[PDB]
Amino acid sequence: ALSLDQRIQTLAYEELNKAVEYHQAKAGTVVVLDARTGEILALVNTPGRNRAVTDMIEPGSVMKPFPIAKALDSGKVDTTDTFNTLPYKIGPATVQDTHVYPTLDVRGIMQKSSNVGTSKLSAMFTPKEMYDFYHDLGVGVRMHSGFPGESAGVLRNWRKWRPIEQATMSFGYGLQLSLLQLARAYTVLTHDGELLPVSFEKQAVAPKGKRVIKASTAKKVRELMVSVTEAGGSGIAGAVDGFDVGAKTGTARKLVNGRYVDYKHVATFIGFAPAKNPRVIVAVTIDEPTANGYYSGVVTGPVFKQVMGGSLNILGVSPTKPLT
Ligand SMILES: *C(=O)[C@@H](NC(=O)[C@H](NC(=O)N1CCN(CC)C(=O)C1=O)c1ccc(O)cc1)[C@@H]1N[C@@H](C(=O)O)C(=C)CS1
Repeated sequence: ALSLDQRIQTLAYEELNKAVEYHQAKAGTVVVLDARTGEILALVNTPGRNRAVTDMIEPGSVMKPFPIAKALDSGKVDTTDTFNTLPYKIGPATVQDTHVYPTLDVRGIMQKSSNVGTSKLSAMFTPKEMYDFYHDLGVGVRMHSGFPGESAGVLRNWRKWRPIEQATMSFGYGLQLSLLQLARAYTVLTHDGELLPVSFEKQAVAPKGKRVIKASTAKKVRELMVSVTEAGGSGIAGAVDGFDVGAKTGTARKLVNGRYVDYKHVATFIGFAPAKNPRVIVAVTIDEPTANGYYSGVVTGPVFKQVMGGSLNILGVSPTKPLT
C-alpha cells in the first residue's frame, strides 16, 4: 500500500497551485514526510516531470541548519557563542549578508540567515570533515526512493575544493540536492540525529537510521529553528496557530550561463512541527516567482503554513498551545 495520505496530497496540490498562479511562477513542488519514518505522505509538482525527485537545486539558506548542527555536535561551538559577521573576502570573492550585523550568536545566525556566520562555523572544520558530513546527510547519494530518474545531486570531492567553495557550500551554493533529498536531510533534525531512508510504501519494519549527530544536538537545533517562525525571524509567514514550528527560509539567485543573476530566484521553505517532537516535515519550493514578491517568506511561507497546519489537523495532532 502507498504511504501517501490523499487528504494531505489534495491539500498540498491546492495550496501549491494557488501560490504558483498568484506569484506567476514557472514551477513548484511540495513534499510532506513522516518525521520519524521517512514515509512520503504527500509529493506534488506543477504539471510535467516529478521535479521533487528528478531535479537538483542549490539549497541556499535551507542548508544552514546542517553546518550549525555539525559545529554544535563537535563540542567546538556553544549556542551562546558570538561570531564576527562582517563581510569578508576569500581571494577575489566576497562572503556577505543582505543585512549587515557586526556580530551574531548562533541563534541570530539561524534567525536572520547569516551567510557570513554560517561560513565561520564551517571554517572550524577541514574540507574532508565538511564533505564527510554533507555525504552523511545524503548529498550526492542515491536515496533508492523507488522513483525512476531520481537525482543523486552533486557534491564535489573535497580534494578539488577551493577555500571559497567550503564557505559557499555552508550557506548552500556549489552543491545541489533534489527537494526530496533536502526533506530527507531534515530527518537528521527530526529523528534524534539519525538520517532516515525515504519510501512511498507503508512501512512494516522500523526503518534503520544512520547516526549523523547526537540526539541532544538535534534537539538544540530544533529549538534554534523555532526562532525562524517567531518575531524577528525570516520565516514568520510560516508560523502555524497552536504550534511551535522549527523552519528555515531560503531565497537563491539562479545560475544563467555560469553567472548568478539578481532578477531570477528560487524560493524554498522547509520546516517541521511540533518543534519539540515533530510528526511531519513540509518542504516547499517555487521556481522563479515573477509577481507579488520573490522572497521565501512571502512566496513559500503561506504554502508551508497551510500545508503544515492542515497536515497536523489531518493526522489528529492537538495544538500544544492555545490558538490566537
Ligand atoms: C538564503 O537563502 C540567503 N539567500 C542569499 O544569501 C541569496 N544569495 C545568493 O543567491 N547568492 C548567490 C550565489 N553566491 C556566490 C556562491 C552567493 O554568495 C549568494 O549569496 C540572496 C541574496 C540577496 C537577495 O536579494 C536574494 C538572494 C538569505 N535568505 C533570505 C531569505 O530567507 O529569503 C534572507 C532572510 C537573508 S539572505
